[PDB]
Amino acid sequence: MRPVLVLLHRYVGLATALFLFLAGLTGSLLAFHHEIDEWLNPGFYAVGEGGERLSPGSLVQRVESRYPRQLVWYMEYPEAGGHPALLATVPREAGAKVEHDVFYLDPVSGEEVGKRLWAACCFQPANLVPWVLEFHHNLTLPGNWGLYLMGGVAMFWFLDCFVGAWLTLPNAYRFNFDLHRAGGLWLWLLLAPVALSSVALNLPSQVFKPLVSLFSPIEPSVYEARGRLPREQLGETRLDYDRTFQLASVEAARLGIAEPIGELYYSFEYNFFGAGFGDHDDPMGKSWLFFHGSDGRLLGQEVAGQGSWGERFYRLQYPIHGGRIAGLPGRIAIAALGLAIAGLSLTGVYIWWRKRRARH
Ligand code: HEM
Ligand code: HEM
Ligand SMILES: CCCCCCCCCCO[C@@H]1O[C@H](CO)[C@@H](O[C@H]2O[C@H](CO)[C@@H](O)[C@H](O)[C@H]2O)[C@H](O)[C@H]1O
Ligand SMILES: [Zn+2]
Ligand SMILES: [Zn+2]
Repeated sequence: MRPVLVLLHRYVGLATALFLFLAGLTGSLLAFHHEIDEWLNPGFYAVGEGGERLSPGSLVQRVESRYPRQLVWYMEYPEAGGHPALLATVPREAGAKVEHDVFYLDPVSGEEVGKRLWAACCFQPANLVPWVLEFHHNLTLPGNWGLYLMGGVAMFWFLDCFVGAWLTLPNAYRFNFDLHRAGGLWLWLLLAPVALSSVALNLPSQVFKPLVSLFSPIEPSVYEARGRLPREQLGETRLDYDRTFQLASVEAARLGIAEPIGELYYSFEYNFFGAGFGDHDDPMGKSWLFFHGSDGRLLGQEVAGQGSWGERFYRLQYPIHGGRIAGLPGRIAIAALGLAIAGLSLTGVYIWWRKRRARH
């Protein structure tokens, strides 16, 4: 059964071609997606000249009341000798227009030191890195319409990878074919985990966690779990950010979560808070704890390095996709593969073109 898999590659690799192309090339750009912004957008990464930082709830209230038709749901809370606190917002009137959407505050004086609107188109200073980063996984399509597409392209790319891994395991046309061929089993093996983590990153609840669950049990998120609750049971929101940060340090004591609280999260839709420990430069050591909006009780824990095989195999996908599992080498590594993939998806559509040139 040799040519059956050969046909199965040509039909797959070509459907994938320009999606995988766009996706991977932009992904290379995103290899330094934090770094690019700091170069492009240095106001957002100010110095914060001060001593004692004011409480996460304090910084929230600044933003919620200077912008009375907006609400803070995610915020990055720094250690005050560093980057400006990041508070992210959403309309209060459901589908209202807002001029700005993410806020940078000095964490010692809540005074705004930069604003941004998320993903306006290519605008070099500020909406570039967000736009590339949301175009990359969704080709900026209407909503999940196409988040699904790019995740599907991911699914075929992975399936095509473990076909190619079996099929290959123990001129203009002359040169394009030779370049493309040159990957070997080595390159097919590199491709496989970028595709797999792609599946994880776009269709986590839908494909990847249900498929892994056959091999080890994946507890769903608190977010998965409360999306599935009957709405009357959700309760009414009584906590605030400060009350959460207390509760998470109380719980962090108990579980031995070493790291410090850096992110705080609240979701309207399901009435719960999130306190996430550790910085974005070591995403493998980040933990999360989620608390009920009314009780303050612990709804779920995602303590890094802990859980079931399937669960920590999930939390490795985002570190694997971004190279961070291998440090700056790996980031450089991934920045390379996305270029390779671009090359592949091109050279491979060409050897279709010039094969089709005989019919011309
Ligand atoms: C990295 C390892 C890869 C290897 C070893 C590889 C190998 C090949 C080979 C040897 C062909 C020969 C064409 C033929 O025999 O008929 C081919 C065709 C092709 N491959 Fe790849 N491939 C790789 C990755 C990719 C990727 C990532 C894509 C797209 C993203 C891709 C897209 C294509 C396409 C479109 C063709 C079309 C040729 C046709 O229609 O006949 N390949 N592949
Ligand atoms: C060419 C292959 C790909 C490469 C090299 C690549 C690379 C990357 C990189 C480096 C990141 C950033 C990780 C980090 O910030 O730490 C990223 C983000 C992401 N990737 Fe990919 N990627 C590729 C393909 C895909 C595919 C095919 C999909 C889905 C079909 C996908 C979905 C995503 C998602 C959802 C994110 C998260 C970005 C965000 O938060 O907005 N990737 N990609
Ligand atoms: C053309 C598109 C192709 C799509 C291919 C991927 C579809 C995968 C579905 C496989 O079937 C699943 O079996 C899982 C059970 O083993 C269930 O997971 C559920 O049950 C698990 C525990 O059994 C937990 O992971 C979760 O609570 C939960 O997601 C889940 O309901 C069900 O769908
Ligand atoms: Zn980042
Ligand atoms: Zn930084």
